[PDB]
Amino acid sequence: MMETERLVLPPPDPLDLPLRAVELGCTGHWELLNLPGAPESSLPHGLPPC
Amino acid sequence: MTNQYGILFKQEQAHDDAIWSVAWGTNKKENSETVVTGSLDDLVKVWKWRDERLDLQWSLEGHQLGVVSVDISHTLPIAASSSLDAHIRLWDLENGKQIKSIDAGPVDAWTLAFSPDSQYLATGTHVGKVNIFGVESGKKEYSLDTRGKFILSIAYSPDGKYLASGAIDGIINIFDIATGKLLHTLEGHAMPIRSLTFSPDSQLLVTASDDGYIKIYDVQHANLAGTLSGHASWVLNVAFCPDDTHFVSSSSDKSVKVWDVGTRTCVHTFFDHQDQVWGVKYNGNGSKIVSVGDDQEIHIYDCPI
Amino acid sequence: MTNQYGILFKQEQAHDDAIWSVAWGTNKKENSETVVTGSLDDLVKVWKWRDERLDLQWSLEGHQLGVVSVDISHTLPIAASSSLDAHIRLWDLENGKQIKSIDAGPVDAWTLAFSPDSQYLATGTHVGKVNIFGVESGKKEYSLDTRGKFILSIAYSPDGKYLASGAIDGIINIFDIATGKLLHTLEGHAMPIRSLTFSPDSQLLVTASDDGYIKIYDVQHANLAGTLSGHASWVLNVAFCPDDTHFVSSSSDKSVKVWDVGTRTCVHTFFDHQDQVWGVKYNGNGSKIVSVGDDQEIHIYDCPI
Amino acid sequence: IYALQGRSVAVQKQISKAVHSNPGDPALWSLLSRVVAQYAQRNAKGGVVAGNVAHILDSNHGKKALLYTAVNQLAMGSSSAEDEKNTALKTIQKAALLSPGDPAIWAGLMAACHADDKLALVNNTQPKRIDLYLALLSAVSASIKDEKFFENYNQSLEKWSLSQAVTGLIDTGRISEAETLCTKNLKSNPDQPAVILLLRQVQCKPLLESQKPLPDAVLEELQKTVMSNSTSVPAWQWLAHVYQSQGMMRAAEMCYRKSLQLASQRGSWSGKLSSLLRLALLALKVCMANISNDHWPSLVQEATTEALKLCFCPLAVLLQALLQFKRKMGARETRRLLERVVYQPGYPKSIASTARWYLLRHLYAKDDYELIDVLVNNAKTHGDTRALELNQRLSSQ
Repeated sequence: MMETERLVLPPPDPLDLPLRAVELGCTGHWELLNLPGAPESSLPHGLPPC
Repeated sequence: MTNQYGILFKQEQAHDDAIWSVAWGTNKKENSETVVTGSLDDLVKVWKWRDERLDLQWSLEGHQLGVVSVDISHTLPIAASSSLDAHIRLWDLENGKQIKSIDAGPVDAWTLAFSPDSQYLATGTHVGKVNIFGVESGKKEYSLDTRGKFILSIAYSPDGKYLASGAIDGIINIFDIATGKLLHTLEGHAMPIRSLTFSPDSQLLVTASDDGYIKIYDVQHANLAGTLSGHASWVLNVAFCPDDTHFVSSSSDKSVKVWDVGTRTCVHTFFDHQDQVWGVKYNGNGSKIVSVGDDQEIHIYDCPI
Repeated sequence: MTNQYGILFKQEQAHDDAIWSVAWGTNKKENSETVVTGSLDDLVKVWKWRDERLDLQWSLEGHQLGVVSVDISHTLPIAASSSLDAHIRLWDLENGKQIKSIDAGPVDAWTLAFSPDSQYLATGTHVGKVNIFGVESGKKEYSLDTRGKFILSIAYSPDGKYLASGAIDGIINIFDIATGKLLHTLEGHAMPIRSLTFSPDSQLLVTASDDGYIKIYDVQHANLAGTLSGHASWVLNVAFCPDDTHFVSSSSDKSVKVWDVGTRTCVHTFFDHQDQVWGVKYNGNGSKIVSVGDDQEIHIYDCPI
Repeated sequence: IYALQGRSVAVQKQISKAVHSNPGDPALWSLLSRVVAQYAQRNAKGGVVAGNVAHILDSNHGKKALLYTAVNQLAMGSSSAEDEKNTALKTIQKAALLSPGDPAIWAGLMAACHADDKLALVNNTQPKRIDLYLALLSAVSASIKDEKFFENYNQSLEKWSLSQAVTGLIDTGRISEAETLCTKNLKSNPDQPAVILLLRQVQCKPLLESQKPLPDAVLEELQKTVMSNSTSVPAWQWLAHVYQSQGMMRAAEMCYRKSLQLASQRGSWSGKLSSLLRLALLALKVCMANISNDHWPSLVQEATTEALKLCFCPLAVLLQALLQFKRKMGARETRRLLERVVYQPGYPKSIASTARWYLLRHLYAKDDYELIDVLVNNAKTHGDTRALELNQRLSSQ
C-alpha cells in the first residue's frame, strides 16, 4: 500500500480489445470474454464437499 | 389361456431425454384420450390418441429443469406439473398456455395428485407433511402432518375420504379426508416406497417399494392380503385397473407386468422397453396401457376387456 | 557345457510403482528388440535390448488411471495401450507421438491384442462384448457379442479365424473372426481367467485360472486334455515360445515356473520377484524370457533353444 | 492409512490397484471415483469414467456414483462437445431423482446451476435458471438435520452451501434477499469472521460498479476484515480485484502474492495458477496504458514463466504474445509468435480469435496482401465476425 491512487486512460485504443478472464473448473481451463467487467470466475468458493 | 395382449403404437423419440411421469385423462365426456408426459427437459408434450396413433398436439413449456410429476383432470380441462424448478405451474390444456405459477421447493412439493373432484391438488413435502393447495383459489389451505421422513407417494381413493402417503424407509400413512385424522400407519417395506394406488371402490391399497415386493393391504383394517414378488429390481410405479381385477406395475428391470388380485399372480409380462420404465397408466374403461420409459419412447398396449 | 536357464539380468527400479504389462517385440530385424511396459503410473516406457541390457528409449504418457494392457505389432512398428479409463492410444515407436487416440465410453475396452496383419485390435468389454476397432482407419468396425459376465482376458489365434475370450465367471467362448459364429463354449473354471494363450500353429489352447490350475484344450473340441497343479496361489500370465515345447507361467505366489507341453511337468522354476509377478513374455525365439513383477523389477532370463 | 501420512497421490494409486485386482464390485469403482474427486482432482476424466462404470454395473449404487461423477464433471469444466444429455447438470439431476435425501446432491445442484450460468455467459447468449438458490439452501439444511453424526463434514457442507447461495444471489442481482439472509444469519448466532466477509461483498457491489472515490476508512476496514478470516485464497483474490477497481495496483500485486504464498504452502495447484495468471493479467493490462516506471513487464515475464513451469496454459502464451507486441511492436518475432499461437491446433476459440486479430493488425501495419487474404480465409474456415469486418473497414480507409 504505497501509491493510493492511479490515473489511467480508460479508452486507450478503440481498435484493441479489453481482456476478460473467466476461469472454468478446478483443472486449468480459462476463457476470454468480450465485455469489460469483473474477472468472474466459476465456482468461486471451490468444489462442494461431497 | 390369457387374452390377446399386444402393442398398438410405438412413438420413436417423444422427448429429447428421459420421460419421468405420465397421466392419461379421458377428461371430456366424449372420447378425447389425451396423454400428457413430462421429461428431463422443460418439455411437457401433450399428445392425443385419436384413432390409432399419437399425434403431438401441444408442446407447452415454462420449466427450467426436469419434470418429476405430471397430472391430468377428469372434470376440467386442466393439468399440473412439478419439477426441480421449484414451481407448480398448472396449464390450461386448451390453448396450451400457463394458468398460474406456485413457488414451492423440494421442501414444499415433490409429487402431484388432483382431487376426486379435481379441486385441491395435494402434494408431498420433505419434512413429512402433505400440503393441500387450492387450484384456481390460491395456496396452502391446510397440511396433514405425519411425524416421519421424506414423503414420496400421494394417492386419493377414487370415492374420496381417504388419502395415503408412502415415505422413504417404508412406513405408510392412511388419512381420512373427512376429519383429517390419521387412521393408521402401516409399516409396509423397509426402504422407500415411491408409488401407491388405491382400487376403485377404495377397499384395496397396493404399494410398490424399492426391494421388489408389492404388498396388498386392506383398507378399514391393517390386514395385508399377500406379497407379490416377481420382479428383479426396483418397482417404480403401479396403476390400478378401472375394473377391480388387475393392476399394472413397471419395474427398473425393463419390464411391465400385469397382475391380478384374485390369485396374486402375474398374468402377462411386456418385455418391450429397453431401459427403466418410469410410468404406466390405464385409460377410461381400462383396455389400454401407456408406458413411458427412461429411453425416449411411448408404448401403448392392448389389454382387451 | 550345459546351458542352464540363468537370471542374467535384474533391473532394480524400472518404474516408480507396480508394473502391469510387458510386451517384447522383435519387430525390427536390426538392433531394436523393442520392449514396452505399462506400470500403473500413467507411463508407457520403451526400452531397447542393446547388447546385454535394457536402456530406456523414452517414457511417453497421457493416461488417466493405471495402464492395464500394452501390445506390440510384428508387421508394422506400432504400439497400442489401454488403461483403466477405457481410452486407447497408438504409439509411433519412433518419436513417441500418439498417431491416434481411440476414445471409448464407460464400458468399451479392458485389454488389447492386434491382428496378425495389425488391422483389428480386438478388445474386451466389462459387459461381455468383444467389439473390434479397425487399426488406423476405423472405429468400432463391428461388435461381436454374447450374453455373459465380465471378460478379463482375450486371446487371438495366430493364423486366424479364432478368437478366444475368457470370462470372470471362468468360462471361455471361442468365436471365428471370419464371420463371428460361436464355435463352442468351454465351461472352463469356476474362478476368473486373467490370461488366455494359443500356440504357434494354433491347434492347442492353454488357459490360466484364478485357482492356480492351468488347463490345456484342443481347438477341434472342448477336450480338457491337460491340467497343471504346481503354482500355489493364482497364476496371472502364460506365454509360449515359437516352438510347441514349453511355456512360462507367473503365479501370484511370487514364483515363475516354466512348464512343458510334452510331459506337462515343471521343467524349471525361478525364485525372484519379492512381490507377485504380473507379466511374462518370450523374445523373437525361445531364447530369452521377460518377467515383470509388482515390485519395480524387470527380469530377463535365458532358455536355450 | 496412506492418507494419514499425507501422501495424497499413492492413495488413488492404491485404490486403482485394488480395482485392478477385482474388476467387478461396483462399490470399488464408486470408491475410486470418490477419492479422485477428493484427492488428486487432476484425473477428472478418469473419475468421470469410473463413476459412470460404477453406475452401469448395478442400479442400487446409482446414488453415490452419480453424485461423484457429477462432481467430477464439475471439476473438469466444460471439456465436452457441447453435447446435451451428458452435461454436469443432467447427471446431478438424475442423482437428485434417485435419492432426494442427502444434502450433497442439493449442493451439487447449486454448483451445476452456477456453472451453467457461466458457460452461457461465455457463449454470451443468456443467463438462465435464475432464482432457485433459496429453495436449495432450505433443502440442504432440512436434509442435514436428519444425519446422525459426521459433524465436521456436515458443518463443512452447510457452510459451503450458505456461501454459494449468497454468491448466487449476488450474481443474479437480488441484493436485498442476500442482505436479509445474511442479517438473519448473524442475528441468529454470534459472529463468525467468514460470513461478515460475505456481508462486505454484498455491501460493496453497488459502489465500485459506478466510478466513485472511496474513503480510507472503508478500505482499511475491508483489509482488516480480510485479515480476520485469513487462510482463504478466494478472499484475497477478491480483495486484489477491489484494489484494481479503485486502482492501487502494486497493493493488488502484494495481495495476489500473499494469496500465491498461501496457496503454495497448502500444496494446492489450481489456486496457484489462478493467482499467477491473475497477477500477469494485472501487470499487462496496466502496461496497456503505456505507463512509465517500467517494472510491470518484468512481473509479467516472471508470472508467465512460473505458469508455464506448472502447466500448458494457453492464456500464458497469448499473454507473452501481447507483451511482445505492445513493447517493441517490431516486425518478425511478434508476427511469428502470434502465428504460432493461432496456427497449431489444440487452442481455445477466444484465444485464437484474439491472437488472429492482433496478428491481423500487425500484418496490416507492414503490408502484405497475400498473407492478409490468408488470414481472411483462416477466419472463414472458422467462425468469426470481427477480424474480417475490421479488415474490410480499414482496407479502404
